[PDB]
Amino acid sequence: QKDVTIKSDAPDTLLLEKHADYIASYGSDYEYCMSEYLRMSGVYWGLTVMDLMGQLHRMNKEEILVFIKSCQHECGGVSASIGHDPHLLYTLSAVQILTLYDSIHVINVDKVVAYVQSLQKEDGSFAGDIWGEIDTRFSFCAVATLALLGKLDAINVEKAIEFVLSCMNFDGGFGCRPGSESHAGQIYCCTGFLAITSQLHQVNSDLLGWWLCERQLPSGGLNGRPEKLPDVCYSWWVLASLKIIGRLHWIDREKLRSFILACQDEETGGFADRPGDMVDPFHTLFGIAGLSLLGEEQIKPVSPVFCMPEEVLQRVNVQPELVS
Amino acid sequence: AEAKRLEREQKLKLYQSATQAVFQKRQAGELDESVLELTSQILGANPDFATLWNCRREVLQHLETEKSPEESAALVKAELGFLESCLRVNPKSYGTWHHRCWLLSRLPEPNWARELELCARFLEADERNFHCWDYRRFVAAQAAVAPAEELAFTDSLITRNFSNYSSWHYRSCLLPQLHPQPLPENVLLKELELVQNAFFTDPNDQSAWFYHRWLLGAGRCELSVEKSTVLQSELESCKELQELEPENKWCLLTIILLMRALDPLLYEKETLQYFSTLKAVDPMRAAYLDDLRSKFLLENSVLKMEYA
Ligand SMILES: O=C(N[C@H](Cc1ccc(O)cc1)C(=O)N[C@@H](Cc1ccccc1)C(=O)N[C@@H](Cc1ccc(O)cc1)C(=O)O)OCc1ccccc1
Ligand SMILES: [Zn+2]
Repeated sequence: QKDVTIKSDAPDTLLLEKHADYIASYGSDYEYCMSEYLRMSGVYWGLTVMDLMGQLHRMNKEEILVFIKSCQHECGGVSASIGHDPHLLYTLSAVQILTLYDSIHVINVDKVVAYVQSLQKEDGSFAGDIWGEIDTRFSFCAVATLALLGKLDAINVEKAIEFVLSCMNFDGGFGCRPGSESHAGQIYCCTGFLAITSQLHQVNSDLLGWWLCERQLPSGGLNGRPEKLPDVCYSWWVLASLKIIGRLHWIDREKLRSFILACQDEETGGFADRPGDMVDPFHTLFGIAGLSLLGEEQIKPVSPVFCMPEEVLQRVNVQPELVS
Repeated sequence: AEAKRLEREQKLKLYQSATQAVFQKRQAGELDESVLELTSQILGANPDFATLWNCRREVLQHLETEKSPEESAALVKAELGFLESCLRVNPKSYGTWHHRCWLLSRLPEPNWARELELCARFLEADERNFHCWDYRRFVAAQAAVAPAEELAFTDSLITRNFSNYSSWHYRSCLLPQLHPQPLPENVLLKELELVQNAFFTDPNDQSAWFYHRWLLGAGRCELSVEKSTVLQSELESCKELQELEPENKWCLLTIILLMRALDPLLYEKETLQYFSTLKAVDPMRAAYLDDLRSKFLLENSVLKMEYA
């Protein structure tokens, strides 16, 4: 019922060069400084999408590596920016970036590992930081961080799996915490987690795949849960989730591709949220990643688990078996 | 447009200047009231700025050991008010909601009934606010509320409005708790009656169709005569509803799943008919439906090889 209406003069072509220039020039504004609190992940999104486009060289490696080492704290966790507090989210993003650059010993890897280990609870869950918020988002951040580092064995993996599975719901999806409602962003985190821990046989793929594919609205866009508007973010999460579980074909690939292309800004470059809305590096990554997963030959193959070039993951020997 | 530009440029100067002063104050180790006013300014407009919620917590922790019981009690009531004003403006920030649990989790006697009432307020504003429902589940647990009132609470909310996916999900977790088995038929039947009601009232209501599919799986023929008659009755009601909504895909799918639930082999011809009508109405789900149909035609082949 709730859906966006794509206009007849929205883009139907892929504007790679416009997006690269948008990302290459992003950072030289208002909501840029308002978003200092997620700078580290913001850097991940730009770097990653540039590399998916073969344009990684146009970014400032040396500068970014220094920024990273200055964001690691004495507990070993990493903050979003300098002077901000450590969190699992920005620890993931920093390790994803360090792995894009083959430069993980820029930080203290043993300290990161201990930090991630310190945040696991009795019931297998992870807190995001010392202030104790529990969320399956952080279960993914911990095992994703640890596997890019080759240190999955450092945490109680069985208890972690058990917790994530206790967050599985009547519709085959997952939420934040036990009892929490199913949501596409949480489904992505949990299916990504289960991929990494080798537990995809515990997902009801036909039931969860059905829930996922009912996300696609007549516009071709996907929403994150019932009754919501479609957008490019939810479009990445759902698709990536479907691919992990072997069910990417349960979606109308053509209609989704066209939705995503309608989200491009043909003047400024970048991707937006929904068609003709204002662009950003978050939706630029997930638009490009989404189009790569659908089979765009101009874009490098993207991992639906880590949302990083497959070729990056191949180098470091971390490639989860997916369903099918 | 220039006044809108210039004011936001200043809201900067003010967001930027305040942020700067908070961090200055932090290295210094000035864990005081100064910091709470500055963060009060920044967190109101950007409550996703997580570090600052941490500062607030740090200040409040320090002042539980420089101020009196009374002074510290006043601080938390002031914190509660601040939080509620932060939620009115952004009811969906993770940090705001977690700061509220943090605060309440460390109080002596917290007023949990007040907090349950707050959730009921926020849920009439947005019945789909998952952060509010998660908070409600936290308050219910912290206050040993029983699954029956929460289940009574859910009865209300469905009939009252049509934003029920969140309410039906809560029901799906509450009912297992009323009958803790490592669903009873009498219960299943009662729930089957709530749900059809809901989807004949409003057939475009996708949440009930999803809850209903779960109910169908939830525990052949060991079909009692009651369940068998209830399912048969459900099947004809959907045919009735199909004549009224030829475009409605949810009742078409349900018809297929009802026949499966009744007798795969006996209803095989009509299942095949139903898949074609359905693929014609919901073409985006063409591939899912073919795969479902293949799965059932395999099951139908296994069932036929069990013969004599
Ligand atoms: O918080 C998020 N996701 C982002 C933002 C983000 C991503 C990575 C970071 O390091 C920091 C912030 C997000 O949009 N969250 C979602 C919900 C969600 C829940 C579970 C899993 C995924 C999403 C959210 O609340 N979005 C809000 C607002 C929002 C929109 C954009 C954004 O960047 C941050 C917040 C909305 O949709 O209105 O989950 C972390 C994560 C997701 C995917 C992969 C790794 C880590
Ligand atoms: Zn989005």
